[PDB]
Amino acid sequence: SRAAVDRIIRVDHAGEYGANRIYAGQMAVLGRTSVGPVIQKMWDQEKDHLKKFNELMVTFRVRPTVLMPLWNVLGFALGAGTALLGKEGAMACTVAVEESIAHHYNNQIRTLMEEDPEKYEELLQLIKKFRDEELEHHDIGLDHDAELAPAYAVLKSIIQAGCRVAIYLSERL
Amino acid sequence: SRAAVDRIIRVDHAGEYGANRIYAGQMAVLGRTSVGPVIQKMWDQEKDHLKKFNELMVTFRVRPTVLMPLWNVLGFALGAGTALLGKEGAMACTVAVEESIAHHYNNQIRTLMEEDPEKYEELLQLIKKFRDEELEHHDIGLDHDAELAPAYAVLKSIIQAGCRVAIYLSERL
Amino acid sequence: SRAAVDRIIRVDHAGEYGANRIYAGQMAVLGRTSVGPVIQKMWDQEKDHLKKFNELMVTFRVRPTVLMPLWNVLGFALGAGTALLGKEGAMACTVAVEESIAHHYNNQIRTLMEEDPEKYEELLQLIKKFRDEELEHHDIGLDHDAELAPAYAVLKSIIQAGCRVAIYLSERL
Amino acid sequence: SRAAVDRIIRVDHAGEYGANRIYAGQMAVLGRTSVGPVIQKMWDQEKDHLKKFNELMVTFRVRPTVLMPLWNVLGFALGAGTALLGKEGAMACTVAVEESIAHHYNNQIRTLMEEDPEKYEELLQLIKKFRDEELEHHDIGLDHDAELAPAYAVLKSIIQAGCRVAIYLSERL
Amino acid sequence: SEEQLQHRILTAALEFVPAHGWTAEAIAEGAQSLGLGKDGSELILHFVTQCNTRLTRVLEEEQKLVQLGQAEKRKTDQFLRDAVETRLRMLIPYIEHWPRALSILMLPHNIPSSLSLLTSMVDDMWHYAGDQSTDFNWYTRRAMLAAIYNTTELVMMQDSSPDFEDTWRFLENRVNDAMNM
Amino acid sequence: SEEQLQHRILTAALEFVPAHGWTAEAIAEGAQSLGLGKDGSELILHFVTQCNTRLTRVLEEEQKLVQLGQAEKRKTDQFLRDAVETRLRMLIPYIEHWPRALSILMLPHNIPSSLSLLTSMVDDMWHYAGDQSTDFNWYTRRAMLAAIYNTTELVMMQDSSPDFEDTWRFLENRVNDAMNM
Amino acid sequence: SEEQLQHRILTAALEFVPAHGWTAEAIAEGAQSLGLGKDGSELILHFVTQCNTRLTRVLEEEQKLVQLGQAEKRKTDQFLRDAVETRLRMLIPYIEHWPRALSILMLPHNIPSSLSLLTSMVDDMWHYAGDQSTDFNWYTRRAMLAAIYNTTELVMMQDSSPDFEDTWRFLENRVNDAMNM
Amino acid sequence: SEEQLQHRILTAALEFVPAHGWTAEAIAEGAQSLGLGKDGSELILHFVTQCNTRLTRVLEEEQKLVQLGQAEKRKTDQFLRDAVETRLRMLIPYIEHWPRALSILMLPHNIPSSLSLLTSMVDDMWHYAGDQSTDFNWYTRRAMLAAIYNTTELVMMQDSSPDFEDTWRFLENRVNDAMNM
Repeated sequence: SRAAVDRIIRVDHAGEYGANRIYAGQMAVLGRTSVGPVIQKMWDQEKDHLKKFNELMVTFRVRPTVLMPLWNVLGFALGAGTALLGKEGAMACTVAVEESIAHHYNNQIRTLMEEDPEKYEELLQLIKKFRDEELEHHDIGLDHDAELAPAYAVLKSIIQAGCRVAIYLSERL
Repeated sequence: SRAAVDRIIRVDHAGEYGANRIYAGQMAVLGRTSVGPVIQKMWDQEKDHLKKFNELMVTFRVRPTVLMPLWNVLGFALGAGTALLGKEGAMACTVAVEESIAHHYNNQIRTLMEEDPEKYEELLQLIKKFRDEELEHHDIGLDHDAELAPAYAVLKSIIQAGCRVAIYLSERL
Repeated sequence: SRAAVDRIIRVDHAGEYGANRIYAGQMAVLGRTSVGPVIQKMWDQEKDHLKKFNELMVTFRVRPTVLMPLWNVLGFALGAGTALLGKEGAMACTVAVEESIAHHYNNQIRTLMEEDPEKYEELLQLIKKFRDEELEHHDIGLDHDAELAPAYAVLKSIIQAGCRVAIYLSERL
Repeated sequence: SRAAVDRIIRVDHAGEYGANRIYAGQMAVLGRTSVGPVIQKMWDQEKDHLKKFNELMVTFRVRPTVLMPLWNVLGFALGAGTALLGKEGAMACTVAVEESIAHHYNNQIRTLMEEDPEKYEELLQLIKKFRDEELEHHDIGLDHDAELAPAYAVLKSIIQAGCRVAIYLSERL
Repeated sequence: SEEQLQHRILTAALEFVPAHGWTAEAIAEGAQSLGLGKDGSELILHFVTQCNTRLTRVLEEEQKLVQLGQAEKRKTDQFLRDAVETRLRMLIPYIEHWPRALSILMLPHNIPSSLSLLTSMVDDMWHYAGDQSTDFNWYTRRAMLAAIYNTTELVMMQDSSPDFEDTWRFLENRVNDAMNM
Repeated sequence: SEEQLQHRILTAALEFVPAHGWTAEAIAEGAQSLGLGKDGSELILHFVTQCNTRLTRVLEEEQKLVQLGQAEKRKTDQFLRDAVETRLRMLIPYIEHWPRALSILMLPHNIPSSLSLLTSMVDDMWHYAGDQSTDFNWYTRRAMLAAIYNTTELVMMQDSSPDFEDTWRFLENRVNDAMNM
Repeated sequence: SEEQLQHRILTAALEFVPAHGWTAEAIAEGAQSLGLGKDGSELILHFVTQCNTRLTRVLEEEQKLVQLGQAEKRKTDQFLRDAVETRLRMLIPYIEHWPRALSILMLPHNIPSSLSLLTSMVDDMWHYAGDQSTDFNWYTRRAMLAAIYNTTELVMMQDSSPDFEDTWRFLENRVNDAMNM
Repeated sequence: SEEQLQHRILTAALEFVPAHGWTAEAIAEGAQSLGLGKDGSELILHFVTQCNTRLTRVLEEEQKLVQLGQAEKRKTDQFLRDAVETRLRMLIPYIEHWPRALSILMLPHNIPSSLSLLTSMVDDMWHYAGDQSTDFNWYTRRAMLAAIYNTTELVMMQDSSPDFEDTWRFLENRVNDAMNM
């Protein structure tokens, strides 16, 4: 089923590309502060995720999403718009992005197991490893289970909702 | 120019209708708390504004916006969604709505004067009086110039941006 | 897989409903001409198809398409817009509708066989019988293989293209 | 009022650009037939109209429509799609395009006169001259008042309706 | 301006439409009595626009009679049946060529013009019937009356009963079935 | 199994929600009685799904009793009032912490999940009342009952009358005003 | 399945298309040699699909021929000119009736099928030229080659030069002007 | 006029922004010395609007100076680097409080106003650079220059090199890498 694996690879390639643009925007604003090293490590992590999905796109001849120029601008603007609020706004954006990416990885792991674990074994291992890395962030002090302000929890949810819309559009377009 | 006055009356009727639904949603959640009397006064204020614009709709045979059933649900949900966050989330929504309504009143005043102040005498007087009431709120402690949390300022801006989109859609549809 | 059978029943219910509205529009214009009996027999045929799909909607608890009031108006207008051109415009519309309905029946047959012919026994038999009736029309002189004018072949294709868009929208919404 | 002049120049530039693409498509199919010289004269006529509106775009610093790459493809496809039907399909497209362009010229003439004929005198003179040229076509036998087939009159109306949608979109976007 | 004379040209053409139709031949023949496109869209849209203007003058003149006591107020169902019949009786002189005019109005590029004229007509009918809706019932009431008018107009085209008595009976049932919603 | 592990963990956590709330503290404490996110979104959505499944089993059992003669059929207005009250009484043990749970369900990223659960619940209520709608009335009836449920749920949160008698009185007037529409 | 029957019927009909055309007459006449709609869409879409499959095999066989020996890799502009010429030379036996087939492919209800076939063909051409684009250049390159193919196909229909030498000269200038972006 | 009072009040406030910031405290403090919202959006949008107007006058004066032979025309890459540096040097007196002003401009309800001001600025820069695009290159050129300006503005906020020499070096590389596309 090439149509099912192409949709998975295209939307994962688009998600890691948009995450690259968000950390580029955050580094453009908070790059020389005390959270600069933390953002740099986050940005370097997604450069490896995007590099791997580029190889899978070439190997399986997957059509990239037509909305990449849109994610290029919106990702940078969202990353730069936050971190102009401050470090708490930047970290709220980071957690909302990592959780939104890990959320969609879980859905793909579920549907990939229900079809053919033997055939989709190499891809499942990669997605599980990436899904684990989207949640660890303990050596940098970024805990996904932290009591945010009631207003920052709404901001995180709005960002997370927007990423879900982008994920929906990218796997089709 | 009936086409210009009809667009002004239709979008002002829709704005006061949506504000009625927002305070209905807030009263449904925070009606028996200490901010209940404040929300009731706000709700009663917009009932008079909506009553006046109903009379102007009948007098000038203005077509109402086709999106009123949509503003019926979204207004109540936004009002109920806030005030479930708490009193600060409710007041952030209130200020974002009053400022968004007063912002559009100013635009109409500056365009109604440039055409014919003598012809648009009563309409200008009514809009100015309503514009002043959208900003006073001093007897209830609701000051539009107050320091909010950095995240509550973003939430207020997102609500204010959404109201601008609704205003744009209602004067055409 | 109730999600797949509901999608099939909803789009077939919507297609037969729209065909009912088209023949209602044609009967409103050409009901008293010499082609009146032919249109009446076509209209009666789709009343039975729609009656059967109403029973399947009740039995399987299928959500009807939300664009029913839209197909109500567009179907009648398309049927009335043609047959005001004349009898050749009406018959071009009829063939474009019967072929578009039969085309989608074939797609559902080839996807209902690949899953479980034993499970989808009665549904496959009903769809095959209806698809055979969408193409016979020999007792009324309506032959789907007739050399139309080059411009009437374009009009038939435009109508057929529009029905495909409506079929696409109706099975999702 | 540069806002009104910019809309007029942008939508007229887009209309002549789309007409250039349509005759390019027709020449690609019927260029070596007996109607080749007629299509060439039509194509050369719109090259001069487009050249003039390019100069007005540079002079008045008008933003071009963002849909030009879309009109580049749709215009060529529409011109090539017709003239594959035949010479009557090509001429139906030509008349539908010339009438749709001349129709919008008349609307702009009646709005430039109501504002300031003295100020908008040079532009009104050009639009009137172009509007006259969109309707003469007597040296080539192309008469806009000719009894087409009932199906070709519908095809002409569909093309004319589509051009009005493009005109509506281009003056805004 | 020149719009006034073409308005008179179109106005004069209507005297010969029952003999010729809604073509450009009657436009010239109507102008030949004055001494001054071939689709016929402008002639048809002019006739519909002027018939809507005649209707709103008839309705406002009946409103004065009930406000002063010379006439008794009718119920909404009775009022709407009379307004639709009054508007449809303007088509009697041109009843043979009206199906051709309807097809032109139904052409894809004429649809926006025909819809706006029809929307304005049913808006006038509901205003003089006493409608003051500011909610979505504004659209519901006008859409319902637009469908009644269009279906009654189609019945009138193919009606041969004396004085269109089967058309008005059809109109009555449509209005009665709509007031019962 | 694999997914049944968290399902048992989530099921056990509900015994401590009245003391702690819809947070991840009760998720862990519920697991500590069995042995093994932080906002509680997954715990809340699990509870709502289970309550919807309990409701459709209650409606099946009542349907059997009326088709065999052990119970008498109720009118639609009476049936819907009983179905909403039955579903709302499942929130009585958790009545103090439910406003917090509603806040989570109203978060923008949880709205699609909450709407689908609410749509499935009112669809079940209308089915066992004998709806059988295949036109747009399918959407009208379910939207009307969804609004009644949500506004009655808000009244129940701030209600201190004995046995929520003011909530059911509000529900009665809400249903009566809808059957007349 | 019965799909093999129609596939064989459609395959056999292509032997008589140059004598009759893309109508249902050749479908029956082609089937008369085997033993067993009138638009012709199925026959045309089958021929285009099979010609795309033949092109994939030709390009694949040239790829393994260059990875081993007896074949030297050529430039991208040279490769694309050869791939378009190879694909267009499949239309030479049907050159007289192809303008009629293009008209059917351009019908509004056939547009989605024709576009998908054309997109798959230029995707194959760019893959064997070594594209490996994962950004918007994927769409830019394939749109550019699709326009080159379609305009060269139109030039080929009306070309009478020996061995279509004016068509390949047109293709060369097209490709050269596209590599200078 | 009434609006001229706002312009005078906002103009006087800019003298105290480097001491206080883009708040309403400086709006009142600047208004006290000349006359009698708290977000600061009006003050920031006024400053950006006036800085774009100053840039237009500067570019006009350089255009007149080069048409009379008193200055030598330079390349597009050199011209655009000078126009961006000229516009960015207007932020030097307010360099400490500009990150706060950028945050306000990036608020969702201020984005449409900020985009129009930025679009007008790069349109002016390209006009005086000699751009006369009427195709899609109009959007490509202006989007490219808008991206450069915004990224150079962010580098300028966190730059501590003497006379922002590392900001202009960054601007040079961005312009050079863009002229190669």
